[PDB]
Amino acid sequence: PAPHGGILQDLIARDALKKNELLSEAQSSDILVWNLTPRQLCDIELILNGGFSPLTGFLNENDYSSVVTDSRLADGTLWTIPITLDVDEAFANQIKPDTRIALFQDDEIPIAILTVQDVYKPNKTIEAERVFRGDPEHPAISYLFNVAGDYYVGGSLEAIQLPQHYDYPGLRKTPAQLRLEFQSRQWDRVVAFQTRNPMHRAHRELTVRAAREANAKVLIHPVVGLTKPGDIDHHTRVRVYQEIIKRYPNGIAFLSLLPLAMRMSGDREAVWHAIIRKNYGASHFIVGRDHAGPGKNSKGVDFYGPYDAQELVESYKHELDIEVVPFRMVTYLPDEDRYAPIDQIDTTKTRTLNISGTELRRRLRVGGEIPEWFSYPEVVKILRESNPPRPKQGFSIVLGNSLTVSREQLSIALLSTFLQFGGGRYYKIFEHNNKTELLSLIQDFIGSGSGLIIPDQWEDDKDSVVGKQNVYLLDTSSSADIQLESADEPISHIVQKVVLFLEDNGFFVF
Amino acid sequence: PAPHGGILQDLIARDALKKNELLSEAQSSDILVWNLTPRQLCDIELILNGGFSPLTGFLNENDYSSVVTDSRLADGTLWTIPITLDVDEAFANQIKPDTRIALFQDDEIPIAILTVQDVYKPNKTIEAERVFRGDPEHPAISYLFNVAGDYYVGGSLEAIQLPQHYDYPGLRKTPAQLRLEFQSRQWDRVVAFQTRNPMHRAHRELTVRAAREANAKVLIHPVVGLTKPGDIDHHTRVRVYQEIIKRYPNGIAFLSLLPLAMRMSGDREAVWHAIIRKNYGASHFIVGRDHAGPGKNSKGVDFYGPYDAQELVESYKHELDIEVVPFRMVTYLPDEDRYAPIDQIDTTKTRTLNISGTELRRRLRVGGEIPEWFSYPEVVKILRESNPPRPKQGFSIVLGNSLTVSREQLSIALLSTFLQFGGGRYYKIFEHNNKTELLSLIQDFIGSGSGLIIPDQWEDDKDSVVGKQNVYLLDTSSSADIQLESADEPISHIVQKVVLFLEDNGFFVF
Ligand SMILES: [Ca+2]
Ligand SMILES: [Ca+2]
Ligand SMILES: [Ca+2]
Ligand SMILES: [Ca+2]
Ligand SMILES: [Ca+2]
Ligand SMILES: [Ca+2]
Ligand SMILES: [Mg+2]
Ligand SMILES: [Mg+2]
Ligand code: NA
Ligand code: NA
Ligand code: NA
Ligand code: NA
Repeated sequence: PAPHGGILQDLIARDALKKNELLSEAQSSDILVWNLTPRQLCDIELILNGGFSPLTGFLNENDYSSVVTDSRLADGTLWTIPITLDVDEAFANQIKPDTRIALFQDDEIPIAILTVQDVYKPNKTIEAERVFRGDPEHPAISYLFNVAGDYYVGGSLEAIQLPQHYDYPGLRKTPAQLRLEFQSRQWDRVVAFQTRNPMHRAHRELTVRAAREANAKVLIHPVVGLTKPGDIDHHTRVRVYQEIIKRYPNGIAFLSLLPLAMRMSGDREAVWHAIIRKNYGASHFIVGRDHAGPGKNSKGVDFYGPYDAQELVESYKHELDIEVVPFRMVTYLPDEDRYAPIDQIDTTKTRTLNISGTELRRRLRVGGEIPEWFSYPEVVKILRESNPPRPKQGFSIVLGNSLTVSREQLSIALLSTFLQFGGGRYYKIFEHNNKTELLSLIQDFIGSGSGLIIPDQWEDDKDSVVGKQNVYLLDTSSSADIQLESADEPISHIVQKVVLFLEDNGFFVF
Repeated sequence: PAPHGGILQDLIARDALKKNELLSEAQSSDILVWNLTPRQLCDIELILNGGFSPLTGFLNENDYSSVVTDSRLADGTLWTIPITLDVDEAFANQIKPDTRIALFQDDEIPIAILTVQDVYKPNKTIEAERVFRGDPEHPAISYLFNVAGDYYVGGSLEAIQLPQHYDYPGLRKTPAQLRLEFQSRQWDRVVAFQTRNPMHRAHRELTVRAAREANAKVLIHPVVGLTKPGDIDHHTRVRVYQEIIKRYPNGIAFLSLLPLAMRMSGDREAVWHAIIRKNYGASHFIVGRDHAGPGKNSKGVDFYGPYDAQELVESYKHELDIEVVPFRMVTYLPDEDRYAPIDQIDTTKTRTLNISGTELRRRLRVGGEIPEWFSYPEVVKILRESNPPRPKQGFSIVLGNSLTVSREQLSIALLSTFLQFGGGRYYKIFEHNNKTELLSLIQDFIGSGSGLIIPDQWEDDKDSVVGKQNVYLLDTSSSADIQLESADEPISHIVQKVVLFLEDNGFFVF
């Protein structure tokens, strides 16, 4: 269909003949420079390549206010997520309307020149409530208060280049490029599938069925910009998508990566997704159950209703100009060796099988079997490599402050003891001396599968520097992961406590 | 580099705004229509998409003569293979200069309108000698005399559409499209690999080494138009290329199919290939040993010298504008578990392993093991599926004219006997009654793995309708494949002769 607003705002194309000129200006000594943050880089790529058509810059207060309260740009164009350039006061103060500033990536690569229209301090309390529903635990609200700048700079953009990416050069198609890929294949009906997770057998099945019903080709369009905290890394996911696209009938599907920064904003995000896929050339779009939903908060309540997304999108159906295809999740029928829509089974007493996210996680943690009816083996293999089981995981044992036994001797005893076991894990007594440059390497060694023996705790104000995954405290305190009977417990008894704790937790298998 | 002659003659693009107009003219009742032959469709696709730049039509006698004797178009542009529209006298007679004719595909799809410049009867004796070296057994000479029309029609072309292909819509990139694929990846150095065969480990290794040495990305550019008689079908080959492109380091290679009709014209063809790859956007090209060579003739003499191609291309190096990369075929070193250039091994007593085409064919025929050091198992699997071993091959037993025993009873006895054996082969007593519509199905049943029992021979002037592969004559004549001791040999003795012949040839395994 036609881009949202009618014209694809591909600014790279629009400004092609101004590239040298804009680059020189961006590099002039007198121009103010703002280094884009990771989320701003995702957003600016989508504005610059027309993925956010009709947007041609970051929203000034006029459009922003209208999006916050009315889900529309000031001119009435449907638009549910505010895209703004958030900066701190020190920068906002040296800015005024008409000022032209250079926007860089990594303080080295000029990306665009922004012509300032306005500078404002938005009420982040109202934004959180009106756009993200108010729950302080909502990923977007957490970001909005703890990470985002307090000042928004509205303005028009002129393109120099899209944010630099060295991985997957072939798969990161812009809207113009994707439309040409579809055109060269004579594809005029394409149904897009959104995802920020690995794809299992059920997803392959549901997308092929969607294609069959809409008489459309398939576009697997995963998000590789920012997704939900804790999600599988995009490199692992892309490997999974590259593997699964090979399981579709030849010529039915195309894989392209979307550098979007999701807000995990449920229904409003679903509408935003529909618009973006339309800009990218899709004729149809699948809106999932709890689409773009961040789950439940700490008290167990849903941030969004499971069908809020499908209902909001349905309310705007007459002006979206992209067909939404009903979501028919499928499940496996052992006795029939096939998959069927969950809305069509049971009631007649029919056996079904499924593996939840929690169960999948468990199996990967213990190195357990994962059935081919659930996920293609080549996909499972990829997931195991990126998320190895306990016998292959790294860890750290921290000698707590309470210890009065020799820390040097206890560290040496632990190292010598661990070196007896087979397995191939690399071990090291690691002294950080409370230095950030050393503390930040702890998770790097753990991520490499190594076992670190840390002779002393770091100061509390350094905690934030060390991730807590697989880090265990050996101490007398009740908070200790491995509790000592006493501060001067004999070294040989301490060693045994540690070895048995590690075995009980799967790090050692005998 | 720049297209040959300086401008990409993409006629589809040039004539975009004349499509409706040309289509209507092509469909007018008064215009003369020529239905393109399979080779002409390969050639016209390359002219129309700019693959044959600077050509914009089929060569008139002026350019043709110059190509035949001087390897150049009349204006001096290097061009070694004549591309002409060959027709029969009946058609050539109703043609004259300035006449506009419609060129169709399958007598139904309008492809282009040709404005006639001239009509001529070339001396096919001189063409065969000057362009293809004169050997009546040269694939091109055989085609030139037995298939090609005796009259050539020179003229300029206006495009309606490229020849229709329903398979591999995604991989058949035109020169303009391929250049855009390279541009979107920022690839400015690309080395192209020509092939009309399956690719084994050695080819993957040689292309990656070429890429390393030329600091270029890899373009696997196989021919899928017309190749050498007897070659593996392009569907099987494309499956092999799709499988092997996955064995290159991520982001190093691109697969695109070339709808070229090779002439198997060695050195001249190698030069033509260099020009075509340049038109398609490649910066480098690999010229093989006996590149595009059809092998040896019946007397065992080479149609071309093994280095004639590399030498002819080297002679034109200063005007080709595409770098030719030296061909370094590799071989496997068992004791070192690696591949090395054959020009760098031995002399120092080094063990090497290789599997020739004859040996590979043998192994596929008997169902023998094919080592992973030679070819990736997934590739081997594809080749076995397309070329199944004897126990899975079809066949026909023809009851010869000499037989005086009951043909009905002997056919029934053979069928009942064959049905005892396991295996899954389907059997049928097949009466053709000398009808072409039935005779032409014999190889279709054999190709499906079936065993046919044919009660009588067809007339000699129908032989050409039935392929000879796996068709066996049971008769008293010395020419019989299964020789009868006498015309009235007892049915049970005949049955045993046939069963044992089939077992000896691998069709039955007990
Ligand atoms: Ca703040
Ligand atoms: Ca719920
Ligand atoms: Ca004590
Ligand atoms: Ca003739
Ligand atoms: Ca030779
Ligand atoms: Ca007799
Ligand atoms: Mg980018
Ligand atoms: Mg075609
Ligand atoms: Na820097
Ligand atoms: Na709700
Ligand atoms: Na017809
Ligand atoms: Na020679």
